[PDB]
Amino acid sequence: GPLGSMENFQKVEKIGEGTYGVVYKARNKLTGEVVALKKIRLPSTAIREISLLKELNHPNIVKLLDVIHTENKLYLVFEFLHQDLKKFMDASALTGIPLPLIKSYLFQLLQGLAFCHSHRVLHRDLKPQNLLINTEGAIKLADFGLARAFGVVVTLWYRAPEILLGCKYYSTAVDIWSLGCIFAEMVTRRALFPGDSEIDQLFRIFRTLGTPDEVVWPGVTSMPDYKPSFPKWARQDFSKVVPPLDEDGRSLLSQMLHYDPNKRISAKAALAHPFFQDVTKPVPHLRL
Ligand SMILES: CCS(=O)(=O)N1CCC(NC(=O)c2[nH]ncc2NC(=O)c2c(F)ccc(C3CCOCC3)c2F)CC1
Repeated sequence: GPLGSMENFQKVEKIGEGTYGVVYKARNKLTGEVVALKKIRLPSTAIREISLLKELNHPNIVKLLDVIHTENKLYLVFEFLHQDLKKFMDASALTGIPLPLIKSYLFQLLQGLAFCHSHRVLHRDLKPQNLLINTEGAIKLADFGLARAFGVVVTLWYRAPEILLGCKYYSTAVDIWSLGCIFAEMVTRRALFPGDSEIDQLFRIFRTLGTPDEVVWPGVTSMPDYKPSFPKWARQDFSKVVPPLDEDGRSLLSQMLHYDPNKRISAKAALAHPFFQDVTKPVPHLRL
């Protein structure tokens, strides 16, 4: 659209770029605020979707402050946070993130998800780099994926099996799956399912959880991309998958990784799991 609408913002650094667009750190020249700017290069559905997201205000969701259309670009102004979970896990890789902080982050993300999901809002794209942390121990959901993307990276590792099997109308359960994969990664300091193609992702899931069938996932053999020629792997023990997670955490993770989206635990039920009886909010050691 029109010109000059972004002149109030001074870009201070390009944080990254990719399939999502470009992310900048910026300063409002008139108010002095430090914000993140997302730039999308150039849709009625997306306007409605983005408008609803601006109304979703929750401690564990990165606040979307403004939406500005200028030239061939759409800019989204977000509250700034200084670090993502990927960098924090890398920085913690020698010692591990202490379990109380893992549990705090997992709890808070389930709160954010239960809130989104109660509004029928899906994130769709959860991974460590979509999770931002601050010095006060908060963690926040960032860069929600829309039902219809728009605009002119091995983002497979956290994708739910129903997406890989061609489900067109998937559910909030896909976010619970992704968060389970992130939970396991925080505990073990390795990606749970580090696939490098859609089929390698699916087959890594199958080799660990067992090839799904109609007993554990009714309807699976009818899904658009299921092939009867899928190899039949046996399931392994969770004691092998995420050691040394205690049995409360293994139990919760098992429910987050159910094949059947009808059986996979909801964010709301997950908040009640006994793993969270002793949840606290620790302060992370954050180097900025
Ligand atoms: C070594 C890097 S860092 O750990 O030091 N760090 C320093 C700077 C930090 N802050 C922010 O980006 C930030 N603050 N408020 C909002 C916000 N971003 C976003 O809201 C955001 C976006 F609009 C589009 C795409 C992505 C991800 C980009 C990566 O791919 C997955 C999607 C986003 F996050 C994050 C990382």
